[PDB]
Amino acid sequence: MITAQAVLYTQHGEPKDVLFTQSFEIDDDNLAPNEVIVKTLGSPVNPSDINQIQGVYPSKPAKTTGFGTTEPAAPCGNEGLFEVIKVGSNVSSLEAGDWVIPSHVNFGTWRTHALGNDDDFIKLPNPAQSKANGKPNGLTINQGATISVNPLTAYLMLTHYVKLTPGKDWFIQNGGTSAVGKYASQIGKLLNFNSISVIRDRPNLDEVVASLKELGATQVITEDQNNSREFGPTIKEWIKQSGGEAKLALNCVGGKSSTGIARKLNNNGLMLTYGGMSFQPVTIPTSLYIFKNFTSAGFWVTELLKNNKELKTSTLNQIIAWYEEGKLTDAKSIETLYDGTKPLHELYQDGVANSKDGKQLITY
Amino acid sequence: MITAQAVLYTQHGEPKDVLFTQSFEIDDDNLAPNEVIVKTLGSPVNPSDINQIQGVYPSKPAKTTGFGTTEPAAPCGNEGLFEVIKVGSNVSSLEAGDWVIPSHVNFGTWRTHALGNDDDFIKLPNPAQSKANGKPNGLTINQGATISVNPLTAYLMLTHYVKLTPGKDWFIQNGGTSAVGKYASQIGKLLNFNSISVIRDRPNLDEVVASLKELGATQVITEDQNNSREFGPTIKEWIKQSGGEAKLALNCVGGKSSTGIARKLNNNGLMLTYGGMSFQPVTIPTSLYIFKNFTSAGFWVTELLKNNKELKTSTLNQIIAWYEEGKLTDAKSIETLYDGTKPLHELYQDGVANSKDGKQLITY
Amino acid sequence: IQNGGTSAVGKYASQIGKLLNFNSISVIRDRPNLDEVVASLKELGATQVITEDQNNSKEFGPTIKEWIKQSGGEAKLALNCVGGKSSTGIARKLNNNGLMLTYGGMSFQPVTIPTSLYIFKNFTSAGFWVTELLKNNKELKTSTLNQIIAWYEEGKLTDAKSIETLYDGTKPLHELYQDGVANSKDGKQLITY
Ligand SMILES: *O([C]1[C]([O])[C]([C]OP([O])(=O)OP(=O)([O-])O[C][C]2O[C]([N+]3=[C][C]=[C]C(C([N])=O)=[C]3)[C]([O])[C]2[O])O[C]1N1[C]=NC2=C1N=[C]N=C2[N])P([O])([O])=O
Repeated sequence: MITAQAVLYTQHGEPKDVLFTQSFEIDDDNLAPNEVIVKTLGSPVNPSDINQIQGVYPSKPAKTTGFGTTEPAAPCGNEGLFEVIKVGSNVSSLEAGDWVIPSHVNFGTWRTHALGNDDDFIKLPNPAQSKANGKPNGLTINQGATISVNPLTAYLMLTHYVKLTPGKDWFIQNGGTSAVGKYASQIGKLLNFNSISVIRDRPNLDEVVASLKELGATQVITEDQNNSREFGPTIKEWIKQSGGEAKLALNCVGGKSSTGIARKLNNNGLMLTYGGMSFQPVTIPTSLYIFKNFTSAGFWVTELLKNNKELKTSTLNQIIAWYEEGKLTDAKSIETLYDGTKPLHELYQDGVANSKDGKQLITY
Repeated sequence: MITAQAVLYTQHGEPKDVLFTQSFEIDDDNLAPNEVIVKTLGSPVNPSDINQIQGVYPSKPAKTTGFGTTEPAAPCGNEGLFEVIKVGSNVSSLEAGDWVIPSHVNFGTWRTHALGNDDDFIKLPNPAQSKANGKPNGLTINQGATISVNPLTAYLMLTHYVKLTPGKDWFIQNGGTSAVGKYASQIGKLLNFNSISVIRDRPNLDEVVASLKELGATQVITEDQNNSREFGPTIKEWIKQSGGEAKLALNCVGGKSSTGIARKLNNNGLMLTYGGMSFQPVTIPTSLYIFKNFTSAGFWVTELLKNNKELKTSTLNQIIAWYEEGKLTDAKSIETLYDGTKPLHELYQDGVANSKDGKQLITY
Repeated sequence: IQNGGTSAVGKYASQIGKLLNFNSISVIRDRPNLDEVVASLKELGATQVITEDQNNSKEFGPTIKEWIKQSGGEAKLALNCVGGKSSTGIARKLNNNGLMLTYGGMSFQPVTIPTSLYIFKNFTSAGFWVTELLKNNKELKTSTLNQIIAWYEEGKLTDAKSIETLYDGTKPLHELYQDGVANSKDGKQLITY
């Protein structure tokens, strides 16, 4: 028998208040024929995971007593990389040593182990398999553990809604230092799209601007520049020189930031709102709608891919291939290793509290 | 020779500051084969006419010296009703005595007369012609003078964008007592669409609600009710119990009002913004975009119909038909008759200053 | 509680309710002249008038419960002449051990009652047909008439006020009736002689 740990809550609220660790038992002897046991290698903290715990995210796992609690409790985390440790006698899709992610949301990835079927998982090539299949690179644990939400989100927003002419057209995005922002910049570079990333000013501004330009942002501006009527004509010059148009805006901030990036689009522009990193609503001047034919819409990768498994597979395959080819790198995570001395839920609580420092990955 | 008067400006600014009256001559003995002289019967003051004079509306007539001014001058007003007084030899589409409106914007309707081409005008049936054609009603001067902006606006937003299932689906609009609002309620009754009108509270709320329901609003709520957490579920019930969905929001207010109506839509809703209440941007919760697949877009009748004579025709013909059949009613305008004892531009200046009293129609 | 609140019966029930000092809720369809219809029904003795939208509303349910608690009483009886959703809504408003009487049926709609009401609330749903009830019950018929009569012109009950047309030889008798049938929507038609 394996003794596992899961991060659970019995009631919605802030992670600092409601999370605890539950020890539970998994039977790793005498597997059913289709069953698969996996050990976690790592799982990140994404905003969606936190919103799920807070109760403001309408897709969530059921509260159950299945982890051996008396009160119904929900697990946490939708994304993660797991190593297959044992498979049942009718399992050929997976074997010991294989890398997998969950095939569906609401799996509960903030935990040490899981028992499911082979259809609960999607296989990723492990480094040994990538090299054997003649690839110059294999995935890292961070790359595998964060492959499923943010890279697909960036890829689909940039490709699935409006067609940007390679070598000419632009997108503009706020939250430029976000993991999603960093994938968008790289995917923009790979597809030959011009882009403007908007970021908050900070003391190490120059270092950040350089990182983002290296990733693929054509220009990086601050939110102060975004707000600036004086600066607008400079952006117009860039776009005019390119021969192209700013056709797409990606908004994960809301408020004034959403106003600023919308104003920078050419007529007939599209904005996709995929997040709201301050509680501020999407705010658009009436004149953009009426006089510039602006359109504002939403994006939600979970809903988009629900009955679109071909689209999911195709997108994921492209990200894997790019990683194997050395053409894509990961939005880097701050890693915290679980080793048994500090309760698992506290690692995640610290991760939630240190969100501002950057993407957090709990490792195992 | 005809002595005529036109309200002009040589520089953009406030109507109270920049309008003047110019006398000019039209040669009625020298018509080119396709030319037409008309005499104004009436023309309204609309916000867009004012914004045009102000220089903040991106559609405007050219400034020329063609009215006999030293400096280039623009005419004023975009809609109005005229009577044909003479036509050239190749004109078969119009006859002396006919009623017409401008076929395009930027014609200049704040004046006593105009020379144009026959394709500068669109024929409306005069009262005599309507009665001779067997119809129960001829159009009033106010109905013809105001037919081209607000009725077409309401009709097109309701039919041109999302298909509302007759007998089941809903639209919701703010600015419920506006000209467009009241047309939309009537069109909703005529087409069998359910609707919610949002209006400002007033002492005679009982009378206004009854008036709007008679016009065709299914439900009328105040802006306080639109904002109310307590009231929200009552609206969701109206829609749910009907078996239809709230698919379309019409927004002319912005701000909190726009937030409130957006929240009342079902999933996959569409908002059209066609106006704003001064400086109040369109404000939409991020959550509606992400989780409810909301879309917000704009509506500008001027741009929609600019190169779509077919759609303009078809729409106008239906509104004319409804007026002839007594199925559509206009809001009464405050009429000021030009008789030459007071300069024409001052009539329009007073109408601008008195806009809060109600729709201003200058008559001739 | 009753639906078809503007019906002739509805209007008498509101009055008789007031005379007997029974509290009542009349349900009516919404209309542009709601305020005027509501006033007229309350003048006749409806304690409360609601729309069918309100009848449909889970949100509004507790407001009705407050009315009933405040009076130290219970809603024991529902009168249904509409059917469908409307019959569902008025049934739900009864306290435990309620009775619905169905005496009419506006257009196609069956009497539709949640299972839970029958099982958990001891609800009973029955019919009413004045003819059948009074076929062999003249003692009950006359006793009821005696009270209506006494209230009449003790000045305590108001009739529904008919549009009369005299058979005075101006037109044939059947044409008088034919017109009142064609003119049913204006109100109750009485041919006098
Ligand atoms: O500015 C902040 C960061 O740029 C950014 C957050 O970065 P992150 O790496 O921690 O978060 P990500 O995992 O990339 O994604 C965060 C947002 O995107 C939404 N999202 C992601 C994927 C899929 C969906 C979807 N709809 O399919 C949605 C998610 O909900 C998040 O909203 O935020 C910036 N930030 C933080 N506070 C801010 C702000 N910008 C402006 N104003 C305020 N207050 P930094 O680098 O710290 O300065």
